[PDB]
Amino acid sequence: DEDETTALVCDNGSGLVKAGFAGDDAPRAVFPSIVGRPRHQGVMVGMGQKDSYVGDEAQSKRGILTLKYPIEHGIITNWDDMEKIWHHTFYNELRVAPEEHPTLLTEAPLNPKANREKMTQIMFETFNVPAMYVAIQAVLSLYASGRTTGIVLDSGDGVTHNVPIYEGYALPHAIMRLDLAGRDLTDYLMKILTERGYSFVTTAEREIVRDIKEKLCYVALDFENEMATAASSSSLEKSYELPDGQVITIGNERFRCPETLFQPSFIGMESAGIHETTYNSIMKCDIDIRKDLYANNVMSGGTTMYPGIADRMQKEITALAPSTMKIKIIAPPERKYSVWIGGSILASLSTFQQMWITKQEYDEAGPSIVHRKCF
Amino acid sequence: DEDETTALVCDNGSGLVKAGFAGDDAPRAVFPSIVGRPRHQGVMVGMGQKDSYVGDEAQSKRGILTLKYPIEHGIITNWDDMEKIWHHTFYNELRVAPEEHPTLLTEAPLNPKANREKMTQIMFETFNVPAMYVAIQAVLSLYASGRTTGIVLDSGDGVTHNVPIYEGYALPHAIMRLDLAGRDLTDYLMKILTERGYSFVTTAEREIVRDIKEKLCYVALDFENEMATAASSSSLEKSYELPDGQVITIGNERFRCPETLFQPSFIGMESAGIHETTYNSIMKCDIDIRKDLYANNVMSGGTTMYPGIADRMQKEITALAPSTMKIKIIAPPERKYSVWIGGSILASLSTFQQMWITKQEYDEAGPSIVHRKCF
Amino acid sequence: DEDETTALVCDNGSGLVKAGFAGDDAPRAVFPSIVGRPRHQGVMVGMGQKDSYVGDEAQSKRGILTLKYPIEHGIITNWDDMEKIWHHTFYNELRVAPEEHPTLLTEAPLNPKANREKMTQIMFETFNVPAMYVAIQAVLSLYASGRTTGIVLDSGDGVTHNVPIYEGYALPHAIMRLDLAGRDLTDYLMKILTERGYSFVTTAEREIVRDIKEKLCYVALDFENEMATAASSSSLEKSYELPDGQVITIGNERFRCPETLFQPSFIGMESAGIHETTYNSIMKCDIDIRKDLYANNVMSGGTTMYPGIADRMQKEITALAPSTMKIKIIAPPERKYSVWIGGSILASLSTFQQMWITKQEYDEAGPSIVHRKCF
Amino acid sequence: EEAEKAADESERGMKVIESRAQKDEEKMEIQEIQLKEAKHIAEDADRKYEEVARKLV
Amino acid sequence: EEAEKAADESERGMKVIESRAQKDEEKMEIQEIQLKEAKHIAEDADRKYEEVARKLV
Amino acid sequence: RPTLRRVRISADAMMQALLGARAKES
Ligand SMILES: Nc1ncnc2c1ncn2[C@@H]1O[C@H](COP(=O)(O)OP(=O)(O)O)[C@@H](O)[C@H]1O
Ligand SMILES: Nc1ncnc2c1ncn2[C@@H]1O[C@H](COP(=O)(O)OP(=O)(O)O)[C@@H](O)[C@H]1O
Ligand SMILES: Nc1ncnc2c1ncn2[C@@H]1O[C@H](COP(=O)(O)OP(=O)(O)O)[C@@H](O)[C@H]1O
Ligand SMILES: [Mg+2]
Ligand SMILES: [Mg+2]
Ligand SMILES: [Mg+2]
Repeated sequence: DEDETTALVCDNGSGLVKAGFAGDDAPRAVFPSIVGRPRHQGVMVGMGQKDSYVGDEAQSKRGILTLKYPIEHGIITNWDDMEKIWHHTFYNELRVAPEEHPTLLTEAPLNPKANREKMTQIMFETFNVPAMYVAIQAVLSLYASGRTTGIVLDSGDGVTHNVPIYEGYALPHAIMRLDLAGRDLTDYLMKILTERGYSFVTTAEREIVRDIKEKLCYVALDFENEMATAASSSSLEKSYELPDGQVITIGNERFRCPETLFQPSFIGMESAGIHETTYNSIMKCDIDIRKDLYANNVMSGGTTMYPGIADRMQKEITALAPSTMKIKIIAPPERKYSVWIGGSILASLSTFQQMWITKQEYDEAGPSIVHRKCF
Repeated sequence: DEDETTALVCDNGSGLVKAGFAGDDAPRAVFPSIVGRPRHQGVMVGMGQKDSYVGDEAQSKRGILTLKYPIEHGIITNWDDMEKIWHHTFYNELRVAPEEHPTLLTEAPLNPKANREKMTQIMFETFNVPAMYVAIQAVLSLYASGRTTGIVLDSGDGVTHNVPIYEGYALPHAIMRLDLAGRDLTDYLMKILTERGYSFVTTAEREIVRDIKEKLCYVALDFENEMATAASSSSLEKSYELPDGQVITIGNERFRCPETLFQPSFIGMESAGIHETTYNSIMKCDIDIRKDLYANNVMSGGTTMYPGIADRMQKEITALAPSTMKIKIIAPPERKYSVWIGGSILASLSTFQQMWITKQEYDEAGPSIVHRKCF
Repeated sequence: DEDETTALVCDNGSGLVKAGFAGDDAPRAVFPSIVGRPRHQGVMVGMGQKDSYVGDEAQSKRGILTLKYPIEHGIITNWDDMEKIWHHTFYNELRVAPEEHPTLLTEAPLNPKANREKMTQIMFETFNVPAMYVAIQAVLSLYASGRTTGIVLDSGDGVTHNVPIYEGYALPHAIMRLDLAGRDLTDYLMKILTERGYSFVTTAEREIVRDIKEKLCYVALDFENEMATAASSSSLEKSYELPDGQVITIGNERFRCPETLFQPSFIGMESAGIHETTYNSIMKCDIDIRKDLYANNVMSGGTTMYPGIADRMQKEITALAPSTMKIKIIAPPERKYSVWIGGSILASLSTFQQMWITKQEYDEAGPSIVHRKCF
Repeated sequence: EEAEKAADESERGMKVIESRAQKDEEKMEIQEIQLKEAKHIAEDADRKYEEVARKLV
Repeated sequence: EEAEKAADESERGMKVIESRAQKDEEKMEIQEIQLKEAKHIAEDADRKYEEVARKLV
Repeated sequence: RPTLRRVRISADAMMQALLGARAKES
């Protein structure tokens, strides 16, 4: 299927795995990060004895399979799910073995050392891979953006990373990760819908309402004013049609769901909102480059697909920062895949072909030394 | 009958209504939450034309009246039954009108807004009440416990609420309700008794077996070991005498009925057992106070009247949590009425007499604004 | 409680307030410099309506109260916290009014004029105090040391001051302050522990790890060699038991945390390490007295309680300076309180009783003139 | 009658055994607090002694 | 029947609370042993520290 | 920064899937 000896770019982002060959502009195999395990034991004869579903095979059946998240906040919980999702991506979709081409994986900023050593060991010992490389997502996203300056805000599913890069220079001391993202928003919407009257307590419905949020939920331009005008609703409340057919009616809750990002007090945490944390990060940077960080801020992550985030960011930053300079916020189209796109354009360089880590040096050095070599 | 102008504490808990005047230590009018409706039409002349039985009048006759539950999982199904049970409690047992004293009602955590607005409207418009107040059960139970720290586990009849309160501080974000309680246990015992050989499919027998469970069913200290030793039964199986006289013989089923709480997989639901859900809730809290939540856990609800729950909780939590600290579980005597008791001691304070909601401000504001004022 | 009309020595050092009467050898009221503010709003009735916790009352509850630092790098951020901590120290611990005895406060070197004018105004206008006096910490520390020559290195919590004093002579031109201290070390340890795998993002955990550092973290005698020998750890890594019970395992990170002081490049700042800055300061002094500054260097600040600082200083200075002379470094026992101790022995002199500033002259002159009179 | 007598005896046993249990519990907290303080100061003393020994060397 | 119910519950209470009391007794003994050990170690550490301080002077 | 479009599906596979046996020269 592939006639070019190039690394397979597999972005294992929290919530959605995006795998594809280098050189492509979009991932071909896109599936959620979920593992379905048979809950009961059947006396039936003939069905697949497979004890571990994955991807679309699990999405197609969520009532029988108990759903487990292979990644939580960033820390890898179960490694069997890791081996399952890579083995599946290798021998069920791409139809190619890892013994013929490299593999450029993308990991989140500020992750545990155990996670890195574990994935590297599974990719070297178990699977025969000629060479591995771990890369931070923020750099590849800035590559795909086509710039060298700005602060990347990557909001995945269970973690949110703010990474400032000015003139290409990474700042490992200022990268601050906060576990507020799509899962805590799904939980907030679920508890407020339970407050509305429709109560559910199973994961399949949780994924359904997550999809409903992805499709409908947006960000408000003025929270309190929308609350007041929605008190007497007319066009502000919408009636959604569940894929099963049950008629759901959702009004203001939509534009109050992502608001939890701006007010973490809703989930009883002393952490500051994403905008205030980004602002504090900007103060932690130097003054000289602060204006450039204001003018080149970039966004990444699937959570940014909601309509109305750019305007909300502009008003909040204008209210926090002075209103004398110019603070333009740029969001490139299809930003979610941009990271992966970067991977593709990063795997075609010959120099990058010279910066890989082969098996033998890793085996003698050991995983810890490999951690030192990368950084 | 009453010479003190004090609020009537009426705990409308799922399964049992407990009504009484403030200041008392136990409810005087205790009756199940059931409504009996004439099934057939009689040509007889002279009997009561009353078309809606309630309470003991319905309990005394369960063969003629089709039984309907006025509350299911927490959501109020029929409001006519609501009006029936309050009108009955007012003009058949207490022998007092609501137009002379307040009324402190107790509602379950995380209930629908429609339920609250409906009950408040029936208590203001229809009935002339000088003042109303909705209160969460967990706070009053913690009051009656005589502490300010701990996680209250309230297991009613159709819903189970875990509510953490440390130093008197409520946590509305961590309260998670799960509809596993006495009704699902009655259903499990019924289907397993149908598996034993005695098959029934009517509600009167369901209430009878519910009473049998309340009287006999207990919690096991070691499920599998009791299963093995009960395989060859001697003193492990007991012969119960039905109030009608039929000789029933029940062995292991007893201590396997509440076990469904610890293994929801028996009812094919992905939800976790009560102990595991409580443990997860403890992780959702902060680490600093987790030890205090371990040392001050409190229980509430009629379902907790079974013998052997404290020990089972201790072994399960010890197996789940470390065994280095001290994890003492405290269950106050007569915990079931404790909630109501709290109501009594909450209605005698002058400050609480200042926190009531009179008719006029509710009428101008409307019910929704009243919801904002309470929380 | 006090029968002697003597000034109250209140050292308001960054991180720890140490208050006590003059003549004593140690502060009686020692509490951290933190202010806890109620985060949520409770519907509960009976708890203290106090809207501003302070000191041990806040330390006892860090999960409910959002923690704010009343001092940052040296510049006073919020003055309400200032009024809170003095009013608390006056009317909750010492049980004495400031209207009966003077007050000798200690401020950090090279502080803003706004800070001084503000504290003096709160101590004259609001509170009725017969007389105030601002004193630099370095002089009092040199007093407690019992000498007149040397360079005092005061490392507080958010600022580090190097102050050379030879033969009692202050050098206001050479005092250079650098905002590298315990908070930036706590941040470095936190980010490296997040790199280890245990990720936290709340202030309570930050204070906990700060205490863990104070208890365990030490300075290395040879950084690279300890890194090499710790690569294969045995006794170099230690397993600490969190006060909550979670088993933490910390190895080399300990003696790499304070190393950030010697290598500010870790936090991406062009500033030089504390030792190199002190060395540069010594070159800025005259050659004649440089040997005496080498032989009489003194240390101050709580941060100096770590084991291994004296030896590290000796090796670094020997590597930087010639190895022909004698460079003895002296650290008096209980140096942290020594400053406060000085205050005590400074408030008993009659001449110092003649160098106070009464209300009337300040009122006519105004605060700015008071600044001229002191220096 | 026989059952009531047995129940009364059991109740008296509850009162006395629970009272002893409460006492043992109080003793637990007291003993634990003293043990923790002693271990804390013992670890402190050991660390200071090792450090002053290094300084002596 | 009510008396028999009370008797059975009471017997179970006796077994569980007696187990609790015995566990408390073993824990008190263990805590006293640990306290004595910690106290002796602290005494030894203090003596060695005094000796080392004299030598250091 | 340029790239070659990836929705440009390869003609051989596309030709087979659209035509069947009619695709012989392409
Ligand atoms: N099309 C979409 N619309 C709205 N939200 C989305 C969409 N796709 C993903 N998300 C959200 O983004 C999160 C996953 O993002 P992720 O795939 O990790 O981004 P990235 O791959 O850029 O790291 C989930 O919480 C999900 O709710
Ligand atoms: N004496 C009892 N023994 C055992 N179970 C009981 C008893 N009383 C009530 N229950 C159970 O408790 C449930 C009802 O609890 P509820 O009255 O709602 O508690 P609360 O009033 O504390 O909320 C029912 O499912 C019932 O089976
Ligand atoms: N016992 C201790 N051990 C280690 N570090 C300490 C100790 N006490 C205080 N510190 C550190 O010192 C800093 C506060 O010092 P500070 O109280 O301002 O000193 P001073 O009062 O001499 O100015 C904090 O960063 C804290 O981490
Ligand atoms: Mg993302
Ligand atoms: Mg209950
Ligand atoms: Mg200091």
